Amino acid sequence: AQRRKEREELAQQYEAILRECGHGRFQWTLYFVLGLALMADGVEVFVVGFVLPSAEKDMCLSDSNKGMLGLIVYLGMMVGAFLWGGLADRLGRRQCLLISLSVNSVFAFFSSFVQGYGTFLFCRLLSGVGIGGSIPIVFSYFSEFLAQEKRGEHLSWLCMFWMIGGVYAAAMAWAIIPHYGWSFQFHSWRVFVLVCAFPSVFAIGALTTQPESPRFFLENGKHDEAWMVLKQVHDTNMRAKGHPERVFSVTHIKTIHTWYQRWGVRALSLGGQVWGNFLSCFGPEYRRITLMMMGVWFTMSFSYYGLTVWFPDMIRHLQAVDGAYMVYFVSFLGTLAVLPGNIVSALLMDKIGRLRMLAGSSVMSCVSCFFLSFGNSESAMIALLCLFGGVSIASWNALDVLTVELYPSDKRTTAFGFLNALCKLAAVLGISIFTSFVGITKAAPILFASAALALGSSLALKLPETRGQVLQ
Ligand SMILES: Cc1cnccc1CN1C[C@@H](c2cc(F)c(F)c(F)c2)CC1=O
Repeated sequence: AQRRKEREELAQQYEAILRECGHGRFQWTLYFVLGLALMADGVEVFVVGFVLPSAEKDMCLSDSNKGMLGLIVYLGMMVGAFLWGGLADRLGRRQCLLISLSVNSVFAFFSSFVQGYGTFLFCRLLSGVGIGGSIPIVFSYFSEFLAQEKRGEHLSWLCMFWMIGGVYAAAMAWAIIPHYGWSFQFHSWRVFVLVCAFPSVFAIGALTTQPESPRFFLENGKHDEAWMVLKQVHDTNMRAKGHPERVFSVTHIKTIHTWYQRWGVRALSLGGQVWGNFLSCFGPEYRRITLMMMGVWFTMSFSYYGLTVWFPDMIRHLQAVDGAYMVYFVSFLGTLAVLPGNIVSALLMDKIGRLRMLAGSSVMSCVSCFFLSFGNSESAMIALLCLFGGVSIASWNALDVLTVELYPSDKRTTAFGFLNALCKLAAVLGISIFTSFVGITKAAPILFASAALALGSSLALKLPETRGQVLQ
């Protein structure tokens, strides 16, 4: 009972300090810096989903190897999400984000020069492992600098960079891969892979300049470092707004108080702490919340990734009844249609609340998925896919905000990483099942996705409201 009281007091004082610091130049600079990593994650997702399964350039593997090539990377993303989310609660958000981005960059760079299918598979798997940790770390890292007044809108604006990365990867694919003349053992897919690694390098370079989260310092006994970071934030914000004469008034902050053999014992202790943090998410205080979160994350991920592999095959069926450029253009349109949903969700998140956003978006996504069964031509299918994505992204934004706000700071990245790993597993399962339903029928995939979305909405209706409360 003592620890909960002390952490509530710390949360109240931290909210007061953030109100004193204000929102301004520092927050937007960090926003762009973390948006770079989100863009890197979007680029990785596009590459894995479209060009990675040897569309035309590689063609050095069997069809079974083509299917495995993507799913193993999704499994690596799941593993990396869990690992880096767990480690971020013990080592820090900035440290683990830097390590994961470095691993992703190194192995993405390595995969460009390898001359073998096995080595390419290994490098892409480890790149996925490195990149899987971005979202859970980034969202918590940015949330730990935001006051409660407009926290939801600021968190929702962060989702634009995933779409930006998808667009960047689509344009680079469109420009590079068809130009086979750029080959010099070397081909154009290697140039594309090399170019796709630039956003991660830029993210690392920018992130080197930003400080560690002061909330992590306060939760771990490092009062002075947190005070220095908060004073830096306050000074930057006040100098930007034209009041450099103002003095940071905070004095004291509530604080929650061979070599390889030592490496081994340290690793064992760290793994034990991570496992304890994971198991504490199923305790009596959080078990019901965690179970409801698992259902909403799983059903939404299962439906989206199931439809997005079913959709291109259905277009191919329509084209039979009626080029890589069409693939690039369709992927670009599908990722571009997300923008209005992101804008509207960012503008309405704090006005109407996370719960109403999630419920309405889930209902609209289910309705649009059911409407997908009425497709009769390529153009109508493209429009319906754009509509579905635009109406569905808002549920993902609201779920990000809820996951950020539903867990305490000492387990936030662990819970987020577990949920993101569950999402990657759901993506794997949905891709496998909807590929197993390639031509057997048409009603069944649509019905399955609609039922999953309805179950997700039903579970989302039962979540608690976190709006208007200090960040626990
Ligand atoms: C931002 C984010 C937050 N949490 C977990 C994962 C992510 C990244 N996303 C976005 C999701 C998405 C939803 C849509 F409806 C679309 F139309 C679309 F193109 C993409 C799927 C994914 O991988």
